[PDB]
Amino acid sequence: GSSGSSGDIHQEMDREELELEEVDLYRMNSQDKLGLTVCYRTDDEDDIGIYISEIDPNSIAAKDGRIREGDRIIQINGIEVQNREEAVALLTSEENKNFSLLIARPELQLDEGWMDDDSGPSSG
Repeated sequence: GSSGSSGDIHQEMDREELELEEVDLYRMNSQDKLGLTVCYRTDDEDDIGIYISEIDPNSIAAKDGRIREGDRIIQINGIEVQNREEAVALLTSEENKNFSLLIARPELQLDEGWMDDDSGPSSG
């Protein structure tokens, strides 16, 4: 490996409109599992893309990792994944404590809420 990262001269491959969100996690005990399954989609020769297949409500992420089901992972801790297994393998590293996974989240989004419940994230 190479321990030394101070300044990233651009490094992201997302849609020319979509947005990302760096979510950091913690594993106070290896016994803790991300609780976030991944799956493939392909259907594209340009580039597949790892996405969240399942997300446990009671998991490191669930607890913190706002991540959810249907989240397109871009990088893991700042790494560029290129395989499903890896996407998981990385999440299954007996070294990385702070798991900072990336996900593609839309901004603004159409207006279709109307739901009596504490919920409604806004930009700053």
